[PDB]
Amino acid sequence: TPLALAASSGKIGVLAYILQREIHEPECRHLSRKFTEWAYGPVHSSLYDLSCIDTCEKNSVLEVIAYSSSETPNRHDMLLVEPLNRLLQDKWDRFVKRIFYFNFFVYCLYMIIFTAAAYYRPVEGLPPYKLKNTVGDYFRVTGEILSVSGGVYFFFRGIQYFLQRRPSLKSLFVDSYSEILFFVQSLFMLVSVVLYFSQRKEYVASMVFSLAMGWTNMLYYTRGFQQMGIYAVMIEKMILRDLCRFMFVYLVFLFGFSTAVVTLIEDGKYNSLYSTCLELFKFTIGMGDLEFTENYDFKAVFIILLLAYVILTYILLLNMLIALMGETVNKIAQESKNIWKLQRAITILDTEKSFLKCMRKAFRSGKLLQVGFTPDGKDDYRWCFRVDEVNWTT
Amino acid sequence: TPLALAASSGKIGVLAYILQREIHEPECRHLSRKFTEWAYGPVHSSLYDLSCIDTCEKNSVLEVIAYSSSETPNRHDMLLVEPLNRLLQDKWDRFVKRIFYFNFFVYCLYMIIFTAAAYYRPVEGLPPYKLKNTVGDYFRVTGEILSVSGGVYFFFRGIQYFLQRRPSLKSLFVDSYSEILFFVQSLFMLVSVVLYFSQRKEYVASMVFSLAMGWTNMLYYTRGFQQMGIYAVMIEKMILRDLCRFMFVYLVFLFGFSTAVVTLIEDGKYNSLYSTCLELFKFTIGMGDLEFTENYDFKAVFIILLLAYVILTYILLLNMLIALMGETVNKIAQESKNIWKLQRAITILDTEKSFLKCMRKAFRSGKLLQVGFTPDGKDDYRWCFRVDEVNWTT
Amino acid sequence: TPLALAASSGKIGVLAYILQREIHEPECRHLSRKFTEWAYGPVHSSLYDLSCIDTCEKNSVLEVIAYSSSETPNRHDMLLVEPLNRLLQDKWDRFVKRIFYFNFFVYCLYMIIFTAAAYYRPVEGLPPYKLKNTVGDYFRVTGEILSVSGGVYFFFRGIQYFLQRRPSLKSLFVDSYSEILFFVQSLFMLVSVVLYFSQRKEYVASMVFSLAMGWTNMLYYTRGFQQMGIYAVMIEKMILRDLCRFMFVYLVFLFGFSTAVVTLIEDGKYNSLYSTCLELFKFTIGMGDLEFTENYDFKAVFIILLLAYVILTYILLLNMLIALMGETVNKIAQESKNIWKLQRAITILDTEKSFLKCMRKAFRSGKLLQVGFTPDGKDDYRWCFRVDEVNWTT
Amino acid sequence: TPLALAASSGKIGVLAYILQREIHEPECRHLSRKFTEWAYGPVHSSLYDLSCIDTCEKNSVLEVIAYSSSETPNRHDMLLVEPLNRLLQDKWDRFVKRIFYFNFFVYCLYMIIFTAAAYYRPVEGLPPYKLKNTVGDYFRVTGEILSVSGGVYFFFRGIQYFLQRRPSLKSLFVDSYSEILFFVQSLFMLVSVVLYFSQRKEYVASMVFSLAMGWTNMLYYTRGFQQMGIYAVMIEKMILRDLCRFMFVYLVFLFGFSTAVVTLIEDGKYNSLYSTCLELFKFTIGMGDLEFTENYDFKAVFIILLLAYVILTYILLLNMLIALMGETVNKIAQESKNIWKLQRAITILDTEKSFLKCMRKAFRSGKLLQVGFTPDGKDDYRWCFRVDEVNWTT
Ligand SMILES: Oc1cc2c(cc1O)CN(C(=S)NCCc1ccc(Cl)cc1)CCC2
Ligand SMILES: Oc1cc2c(cc1O)CN(C(=S)NCCc1ccc(Cl)cc1)CCC2
Ligand SMILES: Oc1cc2c(cc1O)CN(C(=S)NCCc1ccc(Cl)cc1)CCC2
Ligand SMILES: Oc1cc2c(cc1O)CN(C(=S)NCCc1ccc(Cl)cc1)CCC2
Repeated sequence: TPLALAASSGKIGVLAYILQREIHEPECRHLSRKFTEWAYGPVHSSLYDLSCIDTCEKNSVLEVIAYSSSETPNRHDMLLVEPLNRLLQDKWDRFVKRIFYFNFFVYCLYMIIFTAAAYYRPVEGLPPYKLKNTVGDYFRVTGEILSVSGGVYFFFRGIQYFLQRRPSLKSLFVDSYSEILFFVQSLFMLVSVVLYFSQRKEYVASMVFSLAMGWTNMLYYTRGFQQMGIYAVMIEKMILRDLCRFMFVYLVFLFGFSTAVVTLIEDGKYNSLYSTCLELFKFTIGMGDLEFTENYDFKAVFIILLLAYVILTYILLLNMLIALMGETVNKIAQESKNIWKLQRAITILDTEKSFLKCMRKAFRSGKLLQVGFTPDGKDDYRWCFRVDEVNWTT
Repeated sequence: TPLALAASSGKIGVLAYILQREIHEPECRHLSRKFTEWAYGPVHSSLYDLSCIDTCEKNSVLEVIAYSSSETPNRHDMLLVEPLNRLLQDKWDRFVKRIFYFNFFVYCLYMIIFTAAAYYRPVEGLPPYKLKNTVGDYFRVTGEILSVSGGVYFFFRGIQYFLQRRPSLKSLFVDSYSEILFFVQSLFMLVSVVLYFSQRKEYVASMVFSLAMGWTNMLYYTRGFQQMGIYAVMIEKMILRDLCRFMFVYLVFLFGFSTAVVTLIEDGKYNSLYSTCLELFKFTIGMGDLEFTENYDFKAVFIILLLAYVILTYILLLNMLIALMGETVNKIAQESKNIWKLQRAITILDTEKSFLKCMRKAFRSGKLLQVGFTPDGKDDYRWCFRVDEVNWTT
Repeated sequence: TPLALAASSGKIGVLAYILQREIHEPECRHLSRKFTEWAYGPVHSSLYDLSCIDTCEKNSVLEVIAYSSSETPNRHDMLLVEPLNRLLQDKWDRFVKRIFYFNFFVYCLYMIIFTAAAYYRPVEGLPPYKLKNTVGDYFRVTGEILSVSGGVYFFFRGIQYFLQRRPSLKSLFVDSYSEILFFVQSLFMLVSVVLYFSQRKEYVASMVFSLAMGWTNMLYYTRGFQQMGIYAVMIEKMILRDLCRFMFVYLVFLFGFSTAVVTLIEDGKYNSLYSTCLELFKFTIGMGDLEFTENYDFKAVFIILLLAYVILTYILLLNMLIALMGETVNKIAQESKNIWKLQRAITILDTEKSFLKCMRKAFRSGKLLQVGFTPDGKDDYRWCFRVDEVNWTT
Repeated sequence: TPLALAASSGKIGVLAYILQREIHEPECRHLSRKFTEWAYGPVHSSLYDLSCIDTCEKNSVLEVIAYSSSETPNRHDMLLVEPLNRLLQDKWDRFVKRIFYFNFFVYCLYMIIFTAAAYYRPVEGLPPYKLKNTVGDYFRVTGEILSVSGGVYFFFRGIQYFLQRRPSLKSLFVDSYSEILFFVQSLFMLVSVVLYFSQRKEYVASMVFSLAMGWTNMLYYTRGFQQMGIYAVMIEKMILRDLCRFMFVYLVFLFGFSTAVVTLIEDGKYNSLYSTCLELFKFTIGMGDLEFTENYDFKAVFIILLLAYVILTYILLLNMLIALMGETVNKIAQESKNIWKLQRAITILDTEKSFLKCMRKAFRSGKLLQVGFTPDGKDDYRWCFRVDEVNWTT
């Protein structure tokens, strides 16, 4: 539809025109959208014809705005249009805020079990392990199999995500970040299961990365808290901007001076590349040692290089990072609030695709009528209107 | 009154209309408020009818503006209105600046005694302790009983605060912060008295938290110094904003990677959760050790996790904190000055509720007359006016 | 020409007038520049007479704008003029982006060879060294002679740069920075060759500085990536501004308090100037020790000086640096983007001076005609036009 | 004069009116100030009657503007007025820039001698010391007596400064900061001489503070370099603002938690107040140890206090400092440039009070005439004009 094409392109005012058109005329009130049926004292209650929600149409409007390729003009502004911008706010505060707190209650109990199942792993060699008859490790084995079940669940739900939309590996990390991470978490969980029954001890590597990834995915549920949520968006957008560009520059100076200080070292402990690449990394933390070796010639060469390193990377790049974060904070400061708004909207749509077997609340704010007039006949039983309200504005 | 209701709602211009109305008309100069009785050369001296100060009315205006729920429109701007905004400035520089410096002189001597009484506590077991006949520890015992007396005084004064206003546990930490802290300080002081006579050595835990809390409550008296005071407001508003949101994100990455590095550790010293949760906390300070253990398998897994931790939390979150403080400084930069202004106003009102037995200075800047005309008769002895002054403005 | 003189002075609107003049008139369309030959529906295709590119004229326009002394009015804005500003964009995306990625592929393989040739240097004394008959060190000797060849190549190319332009030692470090560094890198490489055959072991000092300089010159190729490139310009402009001014102030406080703490030290390890000038430098990193010696008198004097040092330089200058970077970031934030644009332009011009033996692509976007009218006769075969395009603008 | 009273009050436009008045009229060109005697093509050369420089009048204008109490309206803007603002620029670039570089060349050689005289002090007890007949320590004794001579010179020049102006102990540290420091440096130098002949070894305390103070006074000569000079003004204004207010807040939390952690410590090394007040100070540097003692009860109490300390002062105050510096940088960013301008002006005036015995250059840019007309008679030999020049402005 040209409605959906105005959305799927991102033409912003056109969509404001369509969703709010007004006509008090015979054979044309059936052409109008915004039905100001209660124009009482200053609150202007209005009703909206609502072919936009996904329960109405197939390939409907909100799924179009939410699932876009993020190369559109302003996808983060088309949710601000007055019929939609309270329809989600209704659906959240009425319906999905209950079930969203539920999953975050489940997922917090998923990680605590997966924590304690890993914290009390057995130390003896050769996996897998015969469960002892003591009543303690039955909790371990139940804790083990519960935690694998989450790795199963996030595996299919990661797939049946991607088996729908197919973001084609360029929109994948671009917009659908932190949906990859739940898949990658589950992916490490299954490789840990594979090696646990293929008897090799290296499963616990895969268990560990599945666990550190898992706790950091508890930042996902900071959406649904607009204080925390907009904050966590900035943490995403600083990683995808100030780590691909910062850590290239830092690794040049690191791996540059780390190489120049190897070849100066004649022999001894730090004569490998790796063991001195830590020792120059410790300067960045704040544990750098200036006299961390002596087995070389030309001490003046050695301490010019450390001082050329520490000046360039500790007091100059790491302070340049704090600047360029702060200069890029103010730009993101309003745009990230928009990205929060859209991420809640995806969670709202994702649950109606989930909670479809109980779809009595799938409609929003009216299904009866607001028209009562059509050129083809009666219109007092259709157009499934949404009751709204308004302010004074004198 | 509609005057008080304009204040208690926070309607800002309405209150500017009421406190400054002007009428030079028969039967209506008794209806006017602002009496420009000396409209001389450019300084325009004026007198104000003053039913606003608390000595005039019951449930009067300044107590309404000060004790609000902070969900009002602009409580921090209704003190800027010209009759009030110099009336407090008069009351401070005339009356309460003397007594405010007194209490801060007392409280500084309260803490020094409570310091030295704790610094010279006896080391021998089994509290309480028989006072030796040497003349030294009589100063200790007097120092002990003086310091408990402050714990008594701040206990009732914390209660008889709350027994008046009842901020109902939501406005409590919101606006009446740093009045809780004096109550919590005294609360730890009394539990320390309880355990000191119930013979258990754990009283000194309660003494210590009563002491660290006590010295940090010496920031309370930075109000009354507009240099220091506005500064200390920013320290409050960054804690109540950038610690509930920062320390959630930090504790995720901490307790995430702290768990992932436990289960990698096979056995030894750091195989507990707590002992490695310090070792990852030391990276935040600047004392983090990269090779702080060796008793594991898969060294590459271990040092990916530290490097994934240090990149994410030491060079990225802790620099993001400095950004988001600075982006939120400029917003607070003017608003905190308003919050300082209102906190002085509460201290001004709180002392007239205290120093009521000597209430000769409880009136402000005139009680005689400025009207001399009323429709009901004479008006040359009432309306308790406040003498003001003005500038040129050509 | 007055065209070139408008460029070489930096008069900005004059150059916009010349490169875009329009005339539809007999005996005067041969005087016009901008030939709007396809004024179709909203895209306005236009053709440009193009005496500006260096293949047309000797001492031509882009070489004038690029090779300026940087004391001009806005050299970083004269490349924004519509004929040029897409002509380079054409030449990059058509021609030189291929060869620029090639050299950065070569130079990355140059450094890896020069890395491994240094990483596996022999430890035995008395250079030079007889190559063993084992097949391993033939890779070393080939790696050695390949790496010297780069030192030869960057030596002449550094000279035949300077043998052209002669920036006269004031414009040298000012604008032609990071062209010096490739010369200085090669310069250390040759001194390393000299000492390697003059049998003294101090060649490896010169090898090392040639190597740390070499990896940091891999930041040169961040131009050609507008994300990374504008970022790396800021790293240049903060060094040439906030190191000549910061490190003077820091070295005053360093060498001040380092001297005042020597003379307090009576005898022992740290009684030299250098050994305590490190110990006060360690405070800047985060490894400063407050009790790092005891062999003095007047401990209170010693720890006042450290605390006077640490207050003044660790919590006050190093936080002042982060401020004054960030206050100077916003000023540079747009200007550095312009300096990136001009640095790409120099690389574009530098390759046509290089790739001249294959100059079939040396022309840009047309050589045939756009005029077809002249007062002296025919004009349908000259003026070597550049086909452009445009937008709608209603 | 009303001219001087317009300056000494700081009325800014009035002074612009007086110094630039124009009259082409009989009996009134002798009343005019700005004589536009060469109104040629676009450069408008002009001459100025110049009763403003101190060689003309007693209690003259520049000494009034420079020596103000800094409670004036805009003392940092009255030097921007067109006759003055190039007159100092003339006097600097013609006359005093030569002698200013001289003193900074002397003072740099003063400190190097005073450095080496202290660096090679004798270690043997009981001052003073018999000079050995070896030729080495004659350089020491000459170095000693040269360095005392600077302590003599800065003593009187510090006094005969103050014996003129008498800033009355409130304007002293306010505006005449870094003139105190040269007096305090010399003051420590003389006390070091006193104790060196009163045979007590504690002179070297006074020598040391005289030396660390001395090198940091080499920041004084950063005026005269407008790059470095404006930078060094910011270092002054951040100390006098963000140390009286920061270090109060920090010392509360320091001395608060340092006391609360003493009384928890039962006995041992750190059971003194001072020895643990360092250990909590080390957290601010980056060398804080969390397990720095064990001799207590209630470990959980001990590490809550460190973590309550480190959260509050290391990641929260020290990041709040970087914010509030940067928010106060932008405000100072233009005002400090004005304070630089005025500090050069004081140095210009201070040398004519010094170099008065050679006062042939004490006049500025003309003494002959520009009037040639007066109501009382001839005016072709007075009013000591200053030749200026101008720009085009079409
Ligand atoms: O919306 C989201 C935000 C965030 C996350 C997830 C969201 O859905 C978590 N996150 C994480 S875990 N970054 C780190 C990845 C990582 C972890 C461990 C290893 Cl060993 C290697 C790499 C990054 C940003 C915060
Ligand atoms: O207006 C006020 C401002 C301030 C305060 C009081 C005011 O009235 C003091 N303050 C403190 S003490 N924060 C820390 C609380 C704390 C202390 C110790 C422990 Cl072991 C646990 C928690 C926070 C902010 C500064
Ligand atoms: O455009 C460019 C940017 C950059 C560079 C080159 C460019 O062409 C590299 N660079 C370097 S290497 N700075 C350090 C110099 C240095 C290195 C080692 C020693 Cl021992 C002494 C001095 C500085 C800035 C980054
Ligand atoms: O215009 C000027 C600027 C500056 C200065 C002098 C100027 O004339 C030097 N300065 C110094 S030395 N601050 C520190 C004082 C100090 C030193 C040592 C001890 Cl042990 C105790 C106190 C502060 C600011 C920089």
